[PDB]
Amino acid sequence: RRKVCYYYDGDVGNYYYGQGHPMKPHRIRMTHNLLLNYGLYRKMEIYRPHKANAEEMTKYHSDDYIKFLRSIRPDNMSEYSKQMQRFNVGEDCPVFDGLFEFCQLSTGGSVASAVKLNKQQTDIAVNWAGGLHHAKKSEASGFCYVNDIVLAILELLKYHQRVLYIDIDIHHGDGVEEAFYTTDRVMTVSFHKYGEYFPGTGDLRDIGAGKGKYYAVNYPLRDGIDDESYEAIFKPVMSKVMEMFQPSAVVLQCGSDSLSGDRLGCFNLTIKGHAKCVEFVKSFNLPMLMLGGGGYTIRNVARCWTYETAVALDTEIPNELPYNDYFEYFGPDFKLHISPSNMTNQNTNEYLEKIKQRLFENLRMLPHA
Amino acid sequence: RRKVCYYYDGDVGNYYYGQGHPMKPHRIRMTHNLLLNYGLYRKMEIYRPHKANAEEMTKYHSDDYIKFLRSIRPDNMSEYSKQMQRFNVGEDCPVFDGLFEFCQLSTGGSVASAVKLNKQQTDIAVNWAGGLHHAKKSEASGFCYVNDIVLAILELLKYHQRVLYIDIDIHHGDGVEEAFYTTDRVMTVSFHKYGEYFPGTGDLRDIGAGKGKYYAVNYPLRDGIDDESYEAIFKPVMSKVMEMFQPSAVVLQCGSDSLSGDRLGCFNLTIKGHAKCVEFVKSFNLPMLMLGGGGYTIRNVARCWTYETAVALDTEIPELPYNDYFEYFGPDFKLHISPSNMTNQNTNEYLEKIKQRLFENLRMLPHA
Amino acid sequence: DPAISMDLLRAVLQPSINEEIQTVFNKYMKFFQKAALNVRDNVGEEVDAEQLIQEACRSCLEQAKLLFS
Amino acid sequence: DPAISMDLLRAVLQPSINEEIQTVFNKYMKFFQKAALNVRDNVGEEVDAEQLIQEACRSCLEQAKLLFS
Amino acid sequence: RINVGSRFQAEIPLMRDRALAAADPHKADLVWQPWEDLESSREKQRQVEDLLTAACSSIFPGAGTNQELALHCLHESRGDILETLNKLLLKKPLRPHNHPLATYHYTGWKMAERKLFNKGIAIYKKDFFLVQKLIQTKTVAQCVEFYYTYKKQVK
Amino acid sequence: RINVGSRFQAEIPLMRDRALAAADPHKADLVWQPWEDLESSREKQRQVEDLLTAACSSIFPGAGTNQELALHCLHESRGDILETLNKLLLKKPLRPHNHPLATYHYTGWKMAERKLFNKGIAIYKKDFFLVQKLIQTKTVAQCVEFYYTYKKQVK
Ligand SMILES: O=P(O)(O)O[C@H]1[C@H](OP(=O)(O)O)[C@@H](OP(=O)(O)O)[C@H](OP(=O)(O)O)[C@@H](OP(=O)(O)O)[C@H]1OP(=O)(O)O
Ligand SMILES: O=P(O)(O)O[C@H]1[C@H](OP(=O)(O)O)[C@@H](OP(=O)(O)O)[C@H](OP(=O)(O)O)[C@@H](OP(=O)(O)O)[C@H]1OP(=O)(O)O
Ligand SMILES: [K+]
Ligand SMILES: [K+]
Ligand SMILES: [K+]
Ligand SMILES: [K+]
Ligand SMILES: [Zn+2]
Ligand SMILES: [Zn+2]
Repeated sequence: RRKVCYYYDGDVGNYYYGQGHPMKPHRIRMTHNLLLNYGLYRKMEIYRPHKANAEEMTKYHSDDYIKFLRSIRPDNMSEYSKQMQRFNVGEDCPVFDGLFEFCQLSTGGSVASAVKLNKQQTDIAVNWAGGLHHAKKSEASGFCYVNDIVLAILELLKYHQRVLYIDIDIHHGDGVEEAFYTTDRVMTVSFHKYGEYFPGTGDLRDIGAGKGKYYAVNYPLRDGIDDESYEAIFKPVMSKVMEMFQPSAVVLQCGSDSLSGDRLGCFNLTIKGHAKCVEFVKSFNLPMLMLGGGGYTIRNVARCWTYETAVALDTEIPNELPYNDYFEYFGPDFKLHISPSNMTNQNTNEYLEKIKQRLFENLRMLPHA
Repeated sequence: RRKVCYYYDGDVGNYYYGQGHPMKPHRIRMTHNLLLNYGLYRKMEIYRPHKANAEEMTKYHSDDYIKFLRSIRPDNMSEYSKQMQRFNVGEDCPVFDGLFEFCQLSTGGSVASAVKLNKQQTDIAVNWAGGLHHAKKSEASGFCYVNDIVLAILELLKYHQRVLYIDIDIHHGDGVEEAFYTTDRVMTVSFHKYGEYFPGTGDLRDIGAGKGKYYAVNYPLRDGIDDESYEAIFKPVMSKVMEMFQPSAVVLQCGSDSLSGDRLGCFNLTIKGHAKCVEFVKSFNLPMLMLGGGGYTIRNVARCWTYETAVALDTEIPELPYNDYFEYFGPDFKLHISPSNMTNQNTNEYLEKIKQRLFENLRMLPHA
Repeated sequence: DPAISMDLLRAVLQPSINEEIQTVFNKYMKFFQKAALNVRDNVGEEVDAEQLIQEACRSCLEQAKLLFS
Repeated sequence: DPAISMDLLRAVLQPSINEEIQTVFNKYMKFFQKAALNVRDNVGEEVDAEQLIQEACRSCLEQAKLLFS
Repeated sequence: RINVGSRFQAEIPLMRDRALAAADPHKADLVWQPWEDLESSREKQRQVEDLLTAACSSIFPGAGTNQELALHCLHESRGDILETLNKLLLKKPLRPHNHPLATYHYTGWKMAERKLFNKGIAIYKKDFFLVQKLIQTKTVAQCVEFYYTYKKQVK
Repeated sequence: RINVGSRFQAEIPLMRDRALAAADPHKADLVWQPWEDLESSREKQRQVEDLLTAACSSIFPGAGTNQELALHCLHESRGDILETLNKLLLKKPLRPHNHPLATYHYTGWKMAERKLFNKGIAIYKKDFFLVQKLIQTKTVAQCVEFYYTYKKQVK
């Protein structure tokens, strides 16, 4: 059967950003205990990621932006007031001790998982630590600092024929779109909230340029999407894509902020719905690369990723929880699977057929016979 | 401590003499089981005796008397009627199959025990199979056929300075007396019933001849002797004897027919009384040789010999374990027993008679 | 509980010790085999021979408890 | 009661097997000795180190009976 | 929106690169391996579960350590159970293993320093810099670890 | 009374005869030896008693054999217990031991020959010669052995 690889380090859980900030990377720690407590450790490889050096960082960002990260300290926060506003560092990207060292691990994690796929002896890998895509060349943005997803992809591009990227995250993956906007071998799909939402882009016309037309797709949506509503739009396109795009490598960003009970999100998803997606992708039997990303309800996040981790093994794991340290945090139900909120779907059936009726034959413009 | 040797064979228990005869050598078999069941096997050597040949038999008896034993059979009993009466073979010595083979073992037993004492590396030996003394050169007598006791002694005489013989048996040891009647190095003591009793001898004047005066002693008695009555006559003489005779080897014929409940005997003895004797003899620490002999109440016989066997080890033995012959041991099923109600018929003056007479008679002998 | 933690250690070491125990009885099983046959031969066929062997083996371990009483 | 013969067959053999059993547990006693102290380190001193060792060693024998049940 | 200068940095992709001397002898360090030749036969799977909760019992702590200390050690043998107890019984497994370094990586106390917590946090309540300043031995990383563990001690 | 001719036969006694090449390499055959270095310490004495009654139980008979068959065999080893069970488990201990001969010495049947007993003894009652005559395979020695053993069968 299919061999699987998983990555984790322990020092991530101690980092802290600042007062009232929603992102808190302690979430990754709780997930790691669940994989072991459920006995899934028998069926996967664990790896320790080492620190990422400035070498691979310079491959996308400037070497002077990096030297600023070494010279900053929270006690000397005042001297660099002009530069701090210049690079968007502030309320959405506060400064704290060990800020760089936090990103060294998330960068090292996905870049490491890149290679064992380049080794071309296995299909599946996972890293819930990464999934940071909002970063740019000379500025942080949207709580992210480094666009490590691209840095991991560059190792894949050297070896792999065509790489399909996906972004289920309720936030739009604008950063990744910027780097593959005029190249055909990379397709960039992204399902996201649109209309008064960060980063405020992702319209239908965001299509490409030069030869890049019909190679960087979007499919925006509004709040209240149901698990069953998701079904009528994900499956039909993908089946149309595989003979069309002819992929050789998938990169599935499992942005779990799209689940119910979110501080930020306003979707109507559960664990079964988002996990229903991956069973269809696994059906195609191709090299995958799962990643995490956003997520600010720490309680339901680990419930989702632990399930998706088992599904890559096509193994069942029953409903319920064993003795562990973080047991009480798992709601008053103490059950893995959950229920949604009471929100209905606000998207009309005609609103579904819009891009569907329009875009499927638009793709038929491409060459194939 | 003192090492001990014991002898036994198993084929003796199958022999049978004839109708209504009192001697039945199955008695030896029951004794053998008791030594093992009591755990005494840990403390002694067992030996198998082999068949005794005519060689050592010819050393005392005639070689033609022996050839008659080979030619006799119960089916051809009639042809030898003249010879049978001539050698006293008859009502008191019936004929039966395996008659010679029975004596081969009893002869082989004591003659074998003779040697390990001649080896001069141990003191004590036992053979309850022997103890036949009434036999003569050319005739059986008193239920016995071979005087194996003498045949065993001849090996001892070659090696041992002086041999003291004793005969507690209610029958008198006339056969042994006949062979040591004019020699000083062998003393022959014998306590026995006297007055209308087989063999009808054993008076006071039976003393010796030539130099043999005061070297073949007797001390006859009458019925009803008690265990305590025995005490006043056995101990005092022996203490007087040891410095006088200077023995080097004892031969204690433990004739157990002297016990109560006997078909023949009329004594008033128990197991403790006859066993009280040997503790005094063991006190002297000298080479011993215990033998059996008479006995026709098979029930009490094994109770006596098993006790005396333990006393040579100066060991205590307490009642009976599980065994095959358990039910034969009376309704009490207890080792020790009680006597009959008979009193002593011997007067205190009757005790002092030989005592007042004989102790200074012995002082005639040379010592200073 | 203190005694429970020892019992969780017990489950770890049971198969290793149980293997050596099975090696021990195999040396002495030969005495048990003929013993069960002859008893059934003398008493009668009705007695199940193999059950008797199992009964004695469990009894042998009961007395070994005295080492650590 | 044919099993009486078997109980006496056992008494002949029990003192011999108890030599080999003592040899076995001596191998694993190194696991128990320092471990029991560490239990008495995290908990108070009131518990006797020797008693728990005697408790589990008897407990191990009971489970081995399944092979010969 | 679409900044041409911040697009990419000359990725130079080939998409075949057959045997380009693949990287990661160091970026990823294997610390756990399956074994299913003897173990996973629905006969010995439970044998490891009884071991697992055995660690979460009356045995030594290193810093507060229920089971995670033991799982990294089983990979050391790759097929055994009892060999771990040899080194687990040892005085420390933390000290004699310095090259692997995982012994310190798992989880990442005095009454005096604990006294300064209720004196430290219960006054200023949102400082997070005087917290490490007045408790000098501990870092803000360590000082945060007790906050998540303290949540059970109320109930 | 005192027959001079039947007194003695030239005993020729010396009473010293120091080392006259002592006899009995054959008249007496040792079949049992103490052992008190390890056995008799009030610790292993009972060990032999449990063996003893073990023979008197559900084990093979040779001719009807409770315990005596086993004691002569322990002397064969002189210090052991288990070595006897090796040869006791053997098909016969009677046959393969022919030089020692003790196997036949311990104790010394068909329904047909048993039928002739009640037909033999119950008529003539005091013959003891027709007893062996009409039961030809058995001797008068063997025919007497059943008489003592039969006494229990009434009660
Ligand atoms: O008061 P509750 O209803 O139990 O909710 C609180 C609260 O969340 P909300 O403010 O969204 O209600 C906390 O937020 P702050 O009070 O810190 O602003 C949050 O803390 P974080 O936002 O820092 O996660 C905490 O979560 P936790 O318990 O994980 O610290 C969470 O409590 P619950 O998790 O029990 O809902
Ligand atoms: O009838 P019991 O009370 O059982 O006693 C008899 C009886 O002995 P008593 O006559 O002294 O009572 C026999 O004697 P007789 O009938 O032959 O005169 C005797 O036979 P022996 O005298 O020939 O020995 C026989 O003994 P055994 O059974 O050994 O033949 C013995 O029976 P117990 O031995 O059972 O007492
Ligand atoms: K998206
Ligand atoms: K593109
Ligand atoms: K006499
Ligand atoms: K004389
Ligand atoms: Zn997101
Ligand atoms: Zn007599």
